[PDB]
Amino acid sequence: DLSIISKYLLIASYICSYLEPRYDASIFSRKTRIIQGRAAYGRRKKKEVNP
Amino acid sequence: TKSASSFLDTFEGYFDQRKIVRTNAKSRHTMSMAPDVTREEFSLVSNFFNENFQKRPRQKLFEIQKKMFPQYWFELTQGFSLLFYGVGSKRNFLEEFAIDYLSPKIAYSQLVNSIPCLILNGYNPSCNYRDVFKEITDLLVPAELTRSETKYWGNHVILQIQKMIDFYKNQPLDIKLILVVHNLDGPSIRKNTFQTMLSFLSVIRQIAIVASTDHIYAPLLWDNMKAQNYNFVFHDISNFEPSTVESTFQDVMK
Amino acid sequence: SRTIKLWLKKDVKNVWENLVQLDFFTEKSAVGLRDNATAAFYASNYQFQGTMIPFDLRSYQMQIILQELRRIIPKSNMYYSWTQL
Amino acid sequence: ADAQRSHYTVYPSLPHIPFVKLLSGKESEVNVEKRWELYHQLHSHFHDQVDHIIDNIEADLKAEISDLLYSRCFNTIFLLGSDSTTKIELKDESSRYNVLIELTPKESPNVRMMLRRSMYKLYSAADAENDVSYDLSLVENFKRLFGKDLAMVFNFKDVDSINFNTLDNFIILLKSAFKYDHVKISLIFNINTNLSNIEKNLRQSTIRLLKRNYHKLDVSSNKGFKYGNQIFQSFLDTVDGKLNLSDRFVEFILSKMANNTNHNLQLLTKMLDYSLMSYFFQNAFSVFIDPVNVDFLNDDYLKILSRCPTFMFFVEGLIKQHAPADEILSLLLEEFFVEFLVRENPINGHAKFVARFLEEELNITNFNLIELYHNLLIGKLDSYLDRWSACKEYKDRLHFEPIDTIFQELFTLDNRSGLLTQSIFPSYKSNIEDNLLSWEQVLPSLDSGDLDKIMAPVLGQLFKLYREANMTINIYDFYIAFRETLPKEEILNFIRKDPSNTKLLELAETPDAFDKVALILFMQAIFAFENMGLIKFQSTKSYDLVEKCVWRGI
DNA sequence: TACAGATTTTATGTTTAGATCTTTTATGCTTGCTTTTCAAA
DNA sequence: TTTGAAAAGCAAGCATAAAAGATCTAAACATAAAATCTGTA
Repeated sequence: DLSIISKYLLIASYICSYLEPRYDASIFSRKTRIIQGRAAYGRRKKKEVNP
Repeated sequence: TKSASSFLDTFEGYFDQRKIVRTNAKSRHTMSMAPDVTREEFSLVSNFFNENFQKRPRQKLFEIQKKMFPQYWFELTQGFSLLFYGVGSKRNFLEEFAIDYLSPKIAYSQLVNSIPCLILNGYNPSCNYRDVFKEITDLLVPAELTRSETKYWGNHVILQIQKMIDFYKNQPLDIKLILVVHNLDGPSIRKNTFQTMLSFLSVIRQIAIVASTDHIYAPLLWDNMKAQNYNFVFHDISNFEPSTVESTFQDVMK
Repeated sequence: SRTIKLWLKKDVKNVWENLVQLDFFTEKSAVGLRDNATAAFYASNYQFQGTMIPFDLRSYQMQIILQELRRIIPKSNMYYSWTQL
Repeated sequence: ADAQRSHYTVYPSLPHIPFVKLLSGKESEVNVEKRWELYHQLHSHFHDQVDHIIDNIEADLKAEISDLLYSRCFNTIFLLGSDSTTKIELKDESSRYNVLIELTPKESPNVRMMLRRSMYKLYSAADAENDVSYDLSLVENFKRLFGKDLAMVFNFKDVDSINFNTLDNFIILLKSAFKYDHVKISLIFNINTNLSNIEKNLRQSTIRLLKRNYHKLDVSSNKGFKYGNQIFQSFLDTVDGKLNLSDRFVEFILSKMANNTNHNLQLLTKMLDYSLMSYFFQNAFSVFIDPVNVDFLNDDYLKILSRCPTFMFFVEGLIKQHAPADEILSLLLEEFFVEFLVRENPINGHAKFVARFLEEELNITNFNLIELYHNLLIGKLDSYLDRWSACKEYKDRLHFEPIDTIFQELFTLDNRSGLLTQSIFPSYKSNIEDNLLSWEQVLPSLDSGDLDKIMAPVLGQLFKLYREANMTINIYDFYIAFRETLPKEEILNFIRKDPSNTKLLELAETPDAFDKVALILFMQAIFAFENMGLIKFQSTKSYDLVEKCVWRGI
C-alpha cells in the first residue's frame, strides 16, 4: 500500500544503493545528441560477488 | 570553464557532466591570484550595488506583488498556511505584508489594538524553539498541563500544544496571532522538533502562519503528516533581493 | 550432485537466530556486556546501527573457526569434507 | 536591532473582506459582498458534511476495533494503514480493570523505559478509578492491591518507527505475565507498510508466540473507497444545480489522489476547497448561481458572456439553420441568458443513482465514484461498467450521453491555467531553476538604465555559467569567467554616478578597481548559491573548489 | 504576637538531547597501462 | 569499409573524510524536607 511515486523512489534508491555511480550513462542514457560526445562504455568485466 | 558535455539538463545532463577529469586536464588556479579585497570596500561596493543596480525593476515588480495581498489574506482566513519561495530575500516582503497590511485587515474585520505579529528569524542559528514557545504562551495564555497530561518525562511543549489544539477546536475562528517565520528552512529551525512544533501550531485555525524558505531542497523536510498539518499554499515570489540581513550570520571573507 | 533436503531462506532464519542465541556467532565489533552500570546505562540510551538494518545484512564473526570444527566434528559426519577449503 | 534577534513581537500600529472588485474594477460592492456570502454558504454546506463524514469514520473505526478486541497468550490485532490517530475505547466490565496503554517510539528508547511508562500509566489508571515500584511485580500484585482482575491493552503507535529489538524484548518481557491467572494482555500494532516487513524484523520465536490468536484489520481510508465517495458526493450535492465539474478537474483529482495514500481525504478536501475559493474569487458570474441576482445584469457581463464558445457554436448553428439575417442580429441576449441558468443538470443525481445501484443492488463495492464521475463526464460509462461482469444486463438502463449545455463555461471548475498546480503541488526546485536561468520572466525590462539594460542580475549571470560547467568548478576560473561577461567601462561609470559617496569615487580610480568590484559581486553571489544549496565546498579549510549539487530539469 | 498553611530554598534523583574525541573503514585523487566506440579518410 | 586515437576503464597506493560509538555533560523533568513568608485570629 505505497504510492506509485513511493514505489519507484524505493526502486531507484535500491538501484543507487547497489550500482556504482560511474556507469549510469551506460544504462539510462537514451537521448539524441546534437553535440559530439561519448557516453559511458559500461563495466568491462563482471564481478563474481552479488552486490 | 564551460563543460565539454553534450547535455545540460535532466538526468542526461547529470550523467554527462559527472565524468572523470585527468590530472593534467585540471586547473591548479588558487585564490592567491585573486585581487585582495578588505571588509570595508566589500561593504561599500555591496551596499552601492544592492541599492542602485536593478532597483527600478525590483520596485515595479514589488508593486506588482502587493496586488496578491488580498488573495493571501483570503487564503489565510480559510486555514491555509502561506509558504513563500523564490530567488532573493523575502524578509521585507513578509514584514510589509504581515505588519503594514494583514494585521490591520484582520483586526478591522474582527470587530482596540491590532493583532500581534510574532517574528521568527530562522536565518539566525540561535533560534530556539523553547523560547519561541515561551513567547507564544505569553501571547496566548494557554491552560497549563495537569498532572495526568504531563505523562512520564514527556515533552511539555508538544503536550501543551496538543492540549491547545484540543482547546481551540471549540472556539470562534478568529485569528489571535500572526506567526511570521523568516527562513523556515534555516539552520536550527529545520530540525525535527522545531518543524513538529510549528506544524502542530499550524493545525490551530486561530494562528496565521506566513513562512518563507530559501533552500532548494526544503520540501524534503515535510512528510505526509507534516504536510497535512502545515496545509501549505505555495506562492513563488522571486525578486532578486540582496539578502544583506541574513548574510550577517555568515562570513563573507571565506 | 555426487539426498539432502535444501531448506528455504525463511526456515534457515530460525536456525540462524538459534546459532546467534547459542553464542556461535557474534555481532561485528560488539562490546557486549559492559564493565560497570554507568557504561551500561550509556549504552542502553544509544541506538546501535545493527538494530535497524535488516537481519540478512548484519555483519557477524565466528566464535569457532573452521580448523576447530575440523578438529571436533567426527569423520563419519556427512559434512566433514567441507571443513577444509 | 530586531533583525539580529532570535524572535520578537511587533504590536502593529492600527491607523472589510478580501474579495476584490472584478469587471476591471467596475463590479459593484454589493456583488462583491454577495459573492463573499455565497462562497460562505457553499463552503459551510460542504464542510458540515465533511465533518460528519470524519466523525462517522472515527465512530465506525472505534466500533470495529472494539468488536475485534473482545468476544494463556496475547490477543494480537494488526491495524494496517493506521497512521495511529484513533482513540481506542474499552468498555466497563465489572470486577475487572480495563487499562489501555499508548506507546510511541519516542517513549521507547529501551525496554526499561517501556516497562516504567507502562506500569506508571497502569498504576495511575488503576488509582484514578503507598507508592509502588514501576515494574512487572505491579502486575502480579494487582489483585492483592485493587481486588479485581486486570486486562491490559497495549497500543503501539507507528510500529514502523520503533526499534524492533526493543519491541521484541518488550514482547518477551510481557510473556512473563502469562503465569498469572488474573491477567490477560492484548496488543494493538499500528502497521503502516505491510505485515511482511514487520515479521522480517521480528525473531521467529516471537512470531510463533504472536501466531496463536491474531487478527488483521485493513484500517485505511483507501479500502473500498467508502469514505472518499461520501466526500466527493457531498461536494457534488453542494454544487448540484449551481456549478459543473470538468473532466480535466476530475482527472486532476484522481491523479493527485493516487500520489498520496496515507492522507487522501484531506488532500481531496483541500483541492476541492481551493478550486471553490479560486472560482468565487475570480468569477463575477458566481452571483448568478442564485436566481435573485438576475436583475444585476450590466454591459460588462454581456461582453464577458458573449465570448463563450458554446454561444459561438450556438449562433453559428443558428446561421446554419436560419436563412434570414434579421433574427440573427437581434440576438447579437440578456433575456436568453436567464432562461438557461436554471437548468437542472441531472448528471449528479444520475451519478448518485448508479452509485446506489452498484452498491445496494449488485453488491459491488470496489468502485471509485470520482473515477465513475470522470467516465460519465467523458462519455465512457459503459467502458467503466464492463469490468465486474454483472452490469451487462444493466448496460442499457445506465446509459447517459453528455449534454454540452450553453453558458456552462461561466459556471465550472477547471484547470487549464495551471493555478491548482502552481499553488498546491508546485515544481519547487524547477521553478527556482527556471527563475535563475531565464530571469526576464521575473524582473521587468523597463525602457542606471544602461547597466540594468546590458548587464544581468548577478545570481542569474552566475547561474548561466554554473549550468554550463562541470561537476567540479575552480573558484578562480569561475570568477575569471564571470568577469568576462561584465562590462569593464559601464560598471566604472556606474560607480561614479553618485558624487556624494567619496570612498567609492576614490576606489573607482584605482588601476585594480574593476576586478575588485567583480570579485565582491562574485563572492556575494557565490555565498548566495551556497546558502541556497546549489553549490558545496568539498573541503573545510581551503575553499578553492566547489561541487555542483543541483541540475535543472530533474 | 500565634499559628496553620502556602511558597521558597536547598538538595538531590531520572531521563533525554546533544557534544567531543577515538578507532576503524570508505572514498577520492594520482599515475600508468589497456579497451572501445565514433569522427574522419 | 577501415582506422586510429582520444575518451573511457581499471587498478595499486595512499591521504583523508566519515561512520560508529565510547564517554560524557547539561538541560528538562521530578521530588522533598527545612526554613521562611502570608493571612487571618
